[PDB]
Amino acid sequence: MKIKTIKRSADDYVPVKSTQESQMPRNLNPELHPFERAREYTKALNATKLERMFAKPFVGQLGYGHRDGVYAIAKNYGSLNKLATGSADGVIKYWNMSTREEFVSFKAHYGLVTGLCVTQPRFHDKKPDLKSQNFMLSCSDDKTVKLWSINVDDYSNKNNEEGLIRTFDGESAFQGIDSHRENSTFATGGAKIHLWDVNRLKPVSDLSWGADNITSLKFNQNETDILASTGSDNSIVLYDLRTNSPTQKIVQTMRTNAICWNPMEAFNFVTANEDHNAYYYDMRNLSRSLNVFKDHVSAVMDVDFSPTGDEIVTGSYDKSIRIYKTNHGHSREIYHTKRMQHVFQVKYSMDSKYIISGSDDGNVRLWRSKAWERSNVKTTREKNKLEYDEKLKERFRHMPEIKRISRHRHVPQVIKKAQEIKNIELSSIKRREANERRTRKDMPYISERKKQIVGTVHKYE
Amino acid sequence: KERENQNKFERSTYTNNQTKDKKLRAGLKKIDEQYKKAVSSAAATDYLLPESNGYLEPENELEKTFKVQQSEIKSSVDVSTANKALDLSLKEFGPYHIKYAKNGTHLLITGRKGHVASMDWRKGQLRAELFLNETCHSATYLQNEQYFAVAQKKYTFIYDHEGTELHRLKQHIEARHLDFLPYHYLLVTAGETGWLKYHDVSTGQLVSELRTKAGPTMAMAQNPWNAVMHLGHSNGTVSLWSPSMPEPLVKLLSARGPVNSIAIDRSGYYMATTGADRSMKIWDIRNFKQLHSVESLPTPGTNVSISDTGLLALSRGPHVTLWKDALKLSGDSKPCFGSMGGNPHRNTPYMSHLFAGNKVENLGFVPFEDLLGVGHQTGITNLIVPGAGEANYDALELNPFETKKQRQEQEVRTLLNKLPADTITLDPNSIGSVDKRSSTIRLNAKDLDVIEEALSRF
Amino acid sequence: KYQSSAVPFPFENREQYERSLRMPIGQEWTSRASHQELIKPRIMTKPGQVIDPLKAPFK
Amino acid sequence: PIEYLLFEEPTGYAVFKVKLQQDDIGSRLKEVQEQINDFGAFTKLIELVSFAPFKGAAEALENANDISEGLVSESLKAILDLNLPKASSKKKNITLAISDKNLGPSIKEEFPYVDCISNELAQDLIRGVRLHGEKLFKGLQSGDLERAQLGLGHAYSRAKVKFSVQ
Amino acid sequence: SKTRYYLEQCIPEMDDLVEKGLFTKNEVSLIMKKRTDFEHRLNSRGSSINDYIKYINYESNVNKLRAKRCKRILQVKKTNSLSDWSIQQRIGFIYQRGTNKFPQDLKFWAMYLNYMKARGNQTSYKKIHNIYNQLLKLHPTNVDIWISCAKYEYEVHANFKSCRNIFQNGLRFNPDVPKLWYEYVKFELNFITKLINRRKVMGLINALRGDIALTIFDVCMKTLGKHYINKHKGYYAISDSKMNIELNKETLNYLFSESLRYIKLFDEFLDLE
Amino acid sequence: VRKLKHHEQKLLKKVDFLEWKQDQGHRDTQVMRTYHIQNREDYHKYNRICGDIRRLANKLSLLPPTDPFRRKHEQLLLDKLYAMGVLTTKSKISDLENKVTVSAICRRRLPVIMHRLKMAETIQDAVKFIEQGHVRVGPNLINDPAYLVTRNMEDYVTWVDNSKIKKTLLRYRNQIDDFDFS
RNA sequence: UUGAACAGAGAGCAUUUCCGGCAGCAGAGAUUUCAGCUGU
Repeated sequence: MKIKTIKRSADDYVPVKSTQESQMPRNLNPELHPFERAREYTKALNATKLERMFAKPFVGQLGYGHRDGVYAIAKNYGSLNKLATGSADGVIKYWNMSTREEFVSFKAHYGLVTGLCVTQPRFHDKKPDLKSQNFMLSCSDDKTVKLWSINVDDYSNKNNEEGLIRTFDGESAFQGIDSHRENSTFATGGAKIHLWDVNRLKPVSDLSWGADNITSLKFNQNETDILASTGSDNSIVLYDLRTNSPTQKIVQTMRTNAICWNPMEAFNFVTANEDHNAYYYDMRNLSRSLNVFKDHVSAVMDVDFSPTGDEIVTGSYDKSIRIYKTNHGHSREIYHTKRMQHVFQVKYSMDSKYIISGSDDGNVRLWRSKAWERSNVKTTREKNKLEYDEKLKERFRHMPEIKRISRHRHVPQVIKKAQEIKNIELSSIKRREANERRTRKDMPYISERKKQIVGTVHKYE
Repeated sequence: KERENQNKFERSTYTNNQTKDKKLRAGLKKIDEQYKKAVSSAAATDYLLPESNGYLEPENELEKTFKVQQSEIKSSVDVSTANKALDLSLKEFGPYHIKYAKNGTHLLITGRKGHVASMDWRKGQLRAELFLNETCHSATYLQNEQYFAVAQKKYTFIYDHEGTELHRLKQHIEARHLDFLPYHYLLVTAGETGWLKYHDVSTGQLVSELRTKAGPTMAMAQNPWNAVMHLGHSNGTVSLWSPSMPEPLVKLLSARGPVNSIAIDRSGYYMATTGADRSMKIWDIRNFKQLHSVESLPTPGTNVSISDTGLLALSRGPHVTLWKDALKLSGDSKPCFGSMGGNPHRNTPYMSHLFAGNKVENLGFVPFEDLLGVGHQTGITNLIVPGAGEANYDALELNPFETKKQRQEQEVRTLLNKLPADTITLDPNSIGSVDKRSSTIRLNAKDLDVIEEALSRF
Repeated sequence: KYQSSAVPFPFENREQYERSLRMPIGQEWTSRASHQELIKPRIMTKPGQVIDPLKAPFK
Repeated sequence: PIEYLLFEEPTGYAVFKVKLQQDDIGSRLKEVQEQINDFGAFTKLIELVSFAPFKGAAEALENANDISEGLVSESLKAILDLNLPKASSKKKNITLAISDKNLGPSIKEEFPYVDCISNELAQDLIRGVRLHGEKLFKGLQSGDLERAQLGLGHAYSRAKVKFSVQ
Repeated sequence: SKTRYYLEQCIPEMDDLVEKGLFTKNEVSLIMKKRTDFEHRLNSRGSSINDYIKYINYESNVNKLRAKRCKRILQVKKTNSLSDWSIQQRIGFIYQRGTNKFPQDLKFWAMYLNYMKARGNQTSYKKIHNIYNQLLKLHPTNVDIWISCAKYEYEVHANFKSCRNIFQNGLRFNPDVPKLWYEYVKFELNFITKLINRRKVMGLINALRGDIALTIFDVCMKTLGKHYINKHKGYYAISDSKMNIELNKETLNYLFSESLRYIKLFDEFLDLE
Repeated sequence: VRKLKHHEQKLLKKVDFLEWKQDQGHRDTQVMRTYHIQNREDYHKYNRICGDIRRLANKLSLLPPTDPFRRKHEQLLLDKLYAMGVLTTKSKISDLENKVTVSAICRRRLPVIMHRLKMAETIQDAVKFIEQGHVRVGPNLINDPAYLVTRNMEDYVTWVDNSKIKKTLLRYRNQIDDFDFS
């Protein structure tokens, strides 16, 4: 009779030399591993609880802030850690966000500096030294656009006349500014929107639809010759710089405070307006928004895109900011602070990992876009654990017990009470429109994505 | 890609008794591609499996397999396995209930009189020998060799690694059967009272008290698949219980008389119950069919056990008898005792042994080795049963070579991923789904007398 | 409370949704390569360099 | 982008290749500041691609004086020309991380396609490789680095003071 | 763990190697448990280049057994399926892993180069160029690697431009050992001899002189003298004029003995002037 | 069990393998380490007695204050609990919930009165002596430590004669008579 | 902004241009592998 038993042999399972690790034999039988749904449910629940205890999003404020509340912010789209901010008392500052300290400050204007951006100024007589000088220009309500250079310690190649290399001049005030991402060009909105270049001391072209003023401006990031602007007649106007002309405008219900273009989709933009939500619009069809981001409770002051194009940040007049996944339409996250008042400017840093907010008490604050995410480099075991936990929270996302935990935040008292009376108001109007629809004959079902456009020039067929 | 052993690694799903969405269509197509890739690549691991299962095969027609002696096995197999086949002769205290840790490293014996010893049976290291002079009945380890629970005269006690008493449970009034649920951290208790008690060992909190309402609990086993408890009563009734429902999940009519013993396969598919009416019965668990009914055993089967490779060890007093491939659907797998004229379609015993002096108290297979530890009136005996253990364990579920640091970190990690007691259902895959109410289609809010004919108008 | 209330948004019926949930992505239940393919995220950025806007071959 | 790293040391020159950038904006945070103390995570940032050892204590003292007064020596020219790719001088230079802001101009005087960075990111990368030292080099140098440090410090000091044994 | 990744990277070749009916399942499980032993010893702690070398020897032995079994079972010399290159690719990757972990034993680096060269038509000479580039980056001072690199790219490929570049870069790095100088004058004499012999051959069928070797001879004398006067009298010049003239005499003796060896192995090039 | 990390202290706080809620602070363990009780369940067979006397004192409080059955039975209970020395005086029936303790009914045990009247010098050595069989209350030897005494028998706790430790203390004080055989 | 010749990198993308078929023969290195002509 032949016969054979289990010969475990102890050389394959506990190692000979003491310096090396033990063997881990695997056996992928589901008989060996029994509770495959419950075990990863509890791992997804422990991941959501670990996220809710690791959510420490406030990095730090930078510097000492300003004196009179920050109303303009501009990142530069080529360096990771440099940031220009301007306040109401005319002072602008250039910031190193690594050390959280200003390269330089500038008493730029006398009024409010109402816009500022950054440039690589293509002069055709001089050569731009972009490895030691940074350039920011800035418009105010004292009818001036000024262009400044900054001494920057980022390369150590060299070894110098920092401020105010030139002063453009308008006859009326300015209200917004944004620079083209090539070809020495910028545009300033104000009493009317002008286009400029850094060589000529006067506007190249006036590109105004009608005699109604312009409140904001953004250039496109790819297809760089497409401008967009917000006018105080609740209007959003697109301009093209091939045709050197406006292109199409829409009139909404309330006033668009800001625009930002999608850096990864080149025809989509997001508007941030005074009814308390944001609108994701396609340039090729402005007859309908392709999303509405709804969760704010007062007027949305500024919006910005992640450089990955996958989520937006959105600061509003209720003293809180909100981060939104672009495909959802409700807030993924809310950041607030008892010290933060009336966040007027929000940018999304080029790392896609930090969020810069300028409030109006004076302070500019860094936040993490993902609160539970730390910024060290990770060994492969902890990186694998973190993305395993992300995939697991993703596929158990809608279970009631982990949804009530991942959904949870502490919102201030004012925003919570405004939220619940907003809920009972919306439920009341849905009740009344359901009754009215039960009776009356032809009540059209208007979409939420169309419920906020009062009209559109150049009708669609 | 074909993989002749995929259906072990396959995973069942919901069916209704295709789509117009482009994005959802391609998402489901990616999901089906990923499921097929994952099943195939998970099933290709059987090349990487290190060891092979044991066996013994007759190689002749005169050489039957049930008449092969344990001394002949110990001569035919190696010295390490022959030294694992231990035998402790502990005569003065009572019949010894045997228990192994879930990796086969530690042994826990209890005398009927008072003698409880936790030991490393494969080294010569005992780490608790305590003589609790009242009649002990049963014991079990909790999540380790570091804690064990013993069922004493009335109260269940909990002892640490070296034998100091940690807890006296004021509930669990008269236990006779203890079993630990290791993924849920639950000590389950039943006995002479008609009550079933689930006690959380980690928090310390009595999770459930359930009226069996059927008198004292004659047998008790745990489904390793879905952690429901099969209790056998004096009705001939097995009942499947969960700590959520105060009623049994299922009640099966297994035997006549009482139910002497229950064993469940580790796949959670088959259950062997012995009654006191001299009847072994093999049950389908998932579909609740009765597979086999071996009636008229020569004397009532006092124990059953099922190995990790599906052997069936029945014990009828002095005799231990093991059948191979008895837990199958076909009628040619009904366990016989002889083959009447040499029928190949009769499941004769795979091997048998006679403990000629005594009557065996309980049976338990050693987890990852080819041994069957039977505890009897004069102590412990391991039997070399060659087909009777998973040769290829997983070393990150439970490891027979695990060290002190590995024990510490695995204890903290399994404590962290302890499953709640409410997730115990009859099927484990029912905690991701939707309700069996709440309609299966999601809803899109749009869906949310010629004179009397003249006298009509009046 | 361990099973969802209705069918979540992107699916149309619970057969589709449970076909999503039917395979565990764990280390214990897949191979190592399949585990890595199942847990790598969609957006993978580099941790310390600037993300520029997209540029296409002549739009 | 901090693509390459130049570490000068008494046994020779080392060029490292930066695998993963550390965070720029979160560079003052606690986890970023102590990942350069943990070696298991610093080896995710820095990889050694080259090490040119010196010819002896004479060339060691010559290169110690040249590194001290901020000049590119001939062994520096050799190892940088071996290791750094021929980038452009007008568009996207290759980025070398040094620790000496007045050695940088001497590096661009010799290789115009190399822009040199010594700010706080390059400083803590440099002090990470100083903190770990012999572990990064994978066994490829002759001579213990502290013994060569004792010899080079005594030689540098006696040279700088003109110590005569007459 | 990463031994799990590498071990289940090994499975498609034995899928194919069981389908092509040469190995059986019970013997391929034996080669997998040996390979499990080796992969665990490789990527665990306390690892050794002898563990790498024994893994390479085991993989070459199972490759030779696979070739023998293929010729005996299928009676073809390659099945043109996965299982005839996967195992040599595995050996090349074990070599790459070992040289990334312990880049300090030139025995292992040269075993890598020998196996990669002897792999034949299936390898790529730019793949040999890559490991020459990283080996010369790690060991610039070790001079036999420069000689071996230039010898491979002249005595096999006959690439005179790249060979001149290799020798000039090596002489840039260590202009102190005379062995690299002698092998450079040897290469230049071999190149000019092949030039004038192809001239003689094209004449017999159908300006640029040894002055290259004389100019590198001249800079050989100048820089070897400079490096010996800098090597000896090491730290400072604290030595009176007796010791300075003793030093300068000794460097003249050193340099002139090397030129004596230069003429002694210069005479045997008798096909040029 | 591992002195858990911080995200560990927070994620699970009610975990405690050592001390549960129903241990009541391990007062059974603490008082039997104090008064050195040999076996288990003595604490709870005293606690049942404490619960029974507070229950029947409760229902004697329930009955109206005029009937002789009630008043005779509460004075009888108070005199019996004085007579077994559980109390130290015949005071208020409020002491039948303030002053009856499982501690005091352990105070009436035989080793602890032995330590009280300095016959031993520790309660452990008292249990040593009375398991070795040296003492007696009146005529009869006492073998088990569970024999608690009454208020009359704290006077005739004495050793037996031929107890050699009694002989050693007699020859210590050299009053060792040996006509009385000890 | 384009063109030119030059110097290259291994860091991308095609496709039927050949080879990874067989001998005869000489050559190469330490009895195994390596290198080209005339046809299948």
